[PDB]
Amino acid sequence: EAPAAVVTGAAKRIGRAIAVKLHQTGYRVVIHYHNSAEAAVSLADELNKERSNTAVVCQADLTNSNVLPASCEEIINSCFRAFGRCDVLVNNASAFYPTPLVGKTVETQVAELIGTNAIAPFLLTMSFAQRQSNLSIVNLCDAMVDQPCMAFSLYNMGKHALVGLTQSAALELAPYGIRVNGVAPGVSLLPVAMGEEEKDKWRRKVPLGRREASAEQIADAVIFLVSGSAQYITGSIIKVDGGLSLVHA
Amino acid sequence: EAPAAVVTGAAKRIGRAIAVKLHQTGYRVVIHYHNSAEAAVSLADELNKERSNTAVVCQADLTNSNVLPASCEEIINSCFRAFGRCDVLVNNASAFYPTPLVQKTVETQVAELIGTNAIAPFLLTMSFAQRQSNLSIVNLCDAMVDQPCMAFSLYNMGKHALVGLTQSAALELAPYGIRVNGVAPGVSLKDKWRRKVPLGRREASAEQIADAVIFLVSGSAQYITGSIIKVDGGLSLVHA
Amino acid sequence: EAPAAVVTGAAKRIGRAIAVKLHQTGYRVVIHYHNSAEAAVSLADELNKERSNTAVVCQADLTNSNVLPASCEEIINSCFRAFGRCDVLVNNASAFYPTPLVQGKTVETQVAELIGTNAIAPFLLTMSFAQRQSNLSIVNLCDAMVDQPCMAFSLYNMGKHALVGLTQSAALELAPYGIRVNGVAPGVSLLPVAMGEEEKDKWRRKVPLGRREASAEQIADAVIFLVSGSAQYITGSIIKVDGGLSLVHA
Amino acid sequence: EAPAAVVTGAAKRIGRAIAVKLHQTGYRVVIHYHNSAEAAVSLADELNKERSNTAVVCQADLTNSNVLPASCEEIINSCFRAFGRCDVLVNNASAFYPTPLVQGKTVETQVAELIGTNAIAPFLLTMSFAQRQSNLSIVNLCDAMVDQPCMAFSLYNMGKHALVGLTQSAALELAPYGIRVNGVAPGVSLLPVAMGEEEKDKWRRKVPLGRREASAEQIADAVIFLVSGSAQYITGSIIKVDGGLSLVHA
Ligand SMILES: NC(=O)c1ccc[n+]([C@@H]2O[C@H](COP(=O)([O-])OP(=O)(O)OC[C@H]3O[C@@H](n4cnc5c(N)ncnc54)[C@H](OP(=O)(O)O)[C@@H]3O)[C@@H](O)[C@H]2O)c1
Ligand SMILES: NC(=O)c1ccc[n+]([C@@H]2O[C@H](COP(=O)([O-])OP(=O)(O)OC[C@H]3O[C@@H](n4cnc5c(N)ncnc54)[C@H](OP(=O)(O)O)[C@@H]3O)[C@@H](O)[C@H]2O)c1
Ligand SMILES: NC(=O)c1ccc[n+]([C@@H]2O[C@H](COP(=O)([O-])OP(=O)(O)OC[C@H]3O[C@@H](n4cnc5c(N)ncnc54)[C@H](OP(=O)(O)O)[C@@H]3O)[C@@H](O)[C@H]2O)c1
Ligand SMILES: Nc1nnc(-c2ccc3nn[nH]c3c2)s1
Ligand SMILES: Nc1nnc(-c2ccc3nn[nH]c3c2)s1
Ligand SMILES: Nc1nnc(-c2ccc3nn[nH]c3c2)s1
Repeated sequence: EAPAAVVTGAAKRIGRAIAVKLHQTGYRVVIHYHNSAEAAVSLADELNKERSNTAVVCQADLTNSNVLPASCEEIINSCFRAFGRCDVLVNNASAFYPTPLVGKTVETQVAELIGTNAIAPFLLTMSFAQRQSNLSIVNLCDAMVDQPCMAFSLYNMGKHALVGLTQSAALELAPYGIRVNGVAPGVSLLPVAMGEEEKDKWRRKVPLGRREASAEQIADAVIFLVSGSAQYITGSIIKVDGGLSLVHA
Repeated sequence: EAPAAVVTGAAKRIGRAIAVKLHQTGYRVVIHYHNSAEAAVSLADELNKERSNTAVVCQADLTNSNVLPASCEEIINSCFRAFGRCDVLVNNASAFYPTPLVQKTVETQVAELIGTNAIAPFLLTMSFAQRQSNLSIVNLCDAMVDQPCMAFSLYNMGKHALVGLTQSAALELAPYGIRVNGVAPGVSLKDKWRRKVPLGRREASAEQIADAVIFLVSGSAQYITGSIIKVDGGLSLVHA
Repeated sequence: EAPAAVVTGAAKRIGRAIAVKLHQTGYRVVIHYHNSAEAAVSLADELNKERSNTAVVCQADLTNSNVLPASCEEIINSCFRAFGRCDVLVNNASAFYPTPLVQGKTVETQVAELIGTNAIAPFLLTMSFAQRQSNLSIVNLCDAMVDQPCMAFSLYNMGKHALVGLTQSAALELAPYGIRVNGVAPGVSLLPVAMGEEEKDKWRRKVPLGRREASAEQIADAVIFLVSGSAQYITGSIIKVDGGLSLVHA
Repeated sequence: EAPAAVVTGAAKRIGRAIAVKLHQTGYRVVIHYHNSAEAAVSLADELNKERSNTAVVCQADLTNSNVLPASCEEIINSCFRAFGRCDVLVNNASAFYPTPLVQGKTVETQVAELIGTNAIAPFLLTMSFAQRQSNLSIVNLCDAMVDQPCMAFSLYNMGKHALVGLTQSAALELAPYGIRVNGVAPGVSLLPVAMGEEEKDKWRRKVPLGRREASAEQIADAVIFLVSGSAQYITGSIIKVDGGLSLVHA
């Protein structure tokens, strides 16, 4: 009776806030993770303490390879095994690091940045759709996709590809009652590795409050798109960026 | 106590559905009208029956003229007079009709399709901002702005200007805590069109439009500014 | 036999560069101006010395009013009166100044100038150009920064957005008549005359490609391309000529 | 000293027209091909007949694999070995076929081909071109219909969106080296040879400007503009050459 959702990269940060908020809304959740096993299991525990049998973890590397399609099939399969249905897919997992044009090989960087950000979402969408009410998919896009960070070409290419996926899947899956939309953060939870001075630099550019989005503010937008209040919305990407993308150089 | 909202063109169709849903969310509402007095009063009567003195009407012609600034000032003033505050402005009033390039005087068409659709929103935004917690403005945009209807140049120009207003005002009013966003309908703005809509199994409704407005004004959108949410069932994604 | 073009606001700066380059390409030109009469006649003189009877001036206020349609009709009529044809229209004239939302022109004067020159006059000129009708085209001078606007420039930004709308709508509607409609969108080109060098340099340093503004000739080069036979399948396109400026985040 | 250009997928159709036009403009050219050896060689021979020693061919599969980076480096290197320089890179090669989301080549083969040719190979060639480095520029062949995609072409559409991102990212990053990066976005150009005329006509009828597809030469014309001295302030721009097709509602 309770709908179920898959959230990729849900152990920490934005994915975690999305998983929590979906769960609070009445969803049973698959918490996908890659490396963060301790945090993933700890979240599922917390959620199950609240309503028993409403959260499972599922481990998978979302780097592109010849076995990525089986890994994505497995993620969707894990939701059906635990819950007997899969109503919502949130493509939240992402690799993010510079790849300048001028210790990983370039084909590894391609496999990670294009695999996680675009190919895995595509295969997960395929598996989600094939395995099939208010069905929908939400992709975590990037509000700054047309004003990209310097030396982030592969990342930016993957995020552009994800816009294409959002539009193409919205068109193709509409006759099956599956809506596909995006949420596009500007600056939200900044990278762990980033110094406080660089963090503050980005914070000062944001027109609305000179602060980053909380993870919860991003999840709020995801909640809207999966809700019955968004039933005529497909192929839309909602910026949740405090106006950052509007600010000229 | 309760927040207050101005909705332009609120007597019928989309503006009515927006006024109703804001009222249901707990807003006091100014129902603006130009020609539809009976409809505006009927809505106000319906809302006041639910909760006393929570709905007023306000007449103004939104055509561009030397008196448009005064009229827009009055609309915002009427909210402050009735309710002591003005938290939300919904720029919903719209004129819609073709203006072929190869052939009402043209300058009258300009006054309506640019005046009502873009200049009135600009003047209302100025007045709203001047007279100033979760403050926001929502502009009713058009999902088909980049694939426009044939021979609707002035209309299309006004809706493009309204996008520009949404972004410019989002930037300039952010320091004041005023968020500025848009909702862009499709076919809600006949059977031939519905069959082209990807989510065509669902009928388009004014309430679906209002649902997106309600989100953008809510605390669930407090970091969202300068965004335009398409509510078009995927229509804008469909090639010719 | 030579084709003819109207350039609005052509007395100086980018409009002059466009009129000159069209003239060098073999066009006869209507140099429209509003206040810059000396500069306009002087440019017509230069072009007419190069080839006689190839340039005329035409004075018009492009502020919106109930007579703006007549003024726009007259500009197009001037081209047919001088040259017997009108092949190209370049909507280059523009008012540009701030209009803050929170507070000695009246607001309705600001609307009439910023929306009139930037959008309504281009619409009326387009109407008159089309109705008076080979390689026919219209080029609108747009703004590469239309989605990352200057703070407190709402009316200017609304006008330039409206011009993108006109470009697309007119391309759609006029295509059956063989009239192409395209746009050229500068980022920073010739900085305002009233701007001091220090402020100019702040803008210059933002530009990835060479940390300098576009020359007027660089803008004109893109106009020349769009009116040329090398752009015969291009309509409804807006070419940024911005040195990468619009790609730079805050 | 004549400048040099690499054109990928240059044996036929659009890439061929681009190679021809660049050669006519005075470029020496590397004609890259995958399967079309006879056509590539016939083009090189025709070009060398016009001016000896101005065209070479270079075979490479541009499908993504662990050897793709080496292949792309070899394509750029072949330009330097043949001509001593490489001024222009045109990323034209493309795979195009449907990949339905709901139910041959395996899906990972489809990924390697559609994403490899359309996006990753352009990225690797851009890296190699830049690492090797006056009017240097790259032109990527994009798709004017990228936001109104064909039904069931998700991977193709993803690859073309990725290419827009590459165009913008590389424009920003390479601007300090004086390398401009732009795109040309056809709508309907040369249709498949086997596609029935009745099917070709369904697409032709949708084009506002002339109810016809672009010739390969019309696409090449925009490429020539972008690499020319007339575009030296243009970077990060994508020119639609689509006859207004992308402006047409459903
Ligand atoms: N934060 C921002 O400011 C911002 C801005 C724009 C867009 N976004 C987008 O919003 C989403 C969430 O942002 P975020 O900052 O929360 O993301 P994040 O913490 O950088 O990454 C989210 C998760 O992705 C997973 N991941 C990384 N590489 C992976 C791989 N090869 N296979 C499988 N999973 C992998 C990680 O899982 P494990 O920890 O389990 O290994 C990680 O916890 C992302 O899609 C991001 O691109 C965020
Ligand atoms: N320069 C830049 O950096 C830049 C950046 C983005 C976009 N653009 C666009 O490119 C185009 C040319 O730029 P620019 O700097 O050369 O323009 P500009 O010098 O600011 O203005 C060009 C001409 O517009 C005419 N004009 C102004 N108000 C008018 C009115 N009410 N009626 C009739 N004509 C009027 C003036 O003619 P008179 O002198 O005869 O009175 C003026 O010479 C404009 O459309 C502009 O918006 C320029
Ligand atoms: N034609 C149109 O209407 C249209 C519309 C939108 C966009 N475009 C874009 O414009 C560009 C040119 O269009 P087109 O129709 O002329 O292209 P096309 O003929 O479909 O393909 C161009 C060449 O790409 C090469 N190619 C394909 N797969 C390859 C692989 N795995 N490795 C290496 N090379 C490969 C082929 O080379 P070989 O023959 O040597 O094997 C082919 O001749 C393309 O990027 C296309 O996407 C075209
Ligand atoms: N401007 C930005 N600074 N950090 C960003 C960021 C941080 C974490 C991310 N995870 N995925 N993508 C991310 C972008 S975007
Ligand atoms: N960023 C910019 N700095 N100056 C700009 C400018 C200069 C002259 C203009 N005339 N019309 N519009 C203009 C914008 S845009
Ligand atoms: N609408 C379109 N019809 N055919 C198209 C087409 C034809 C050949 C291509 N090669 N790459 N991409 C292509 C698109 S696009």
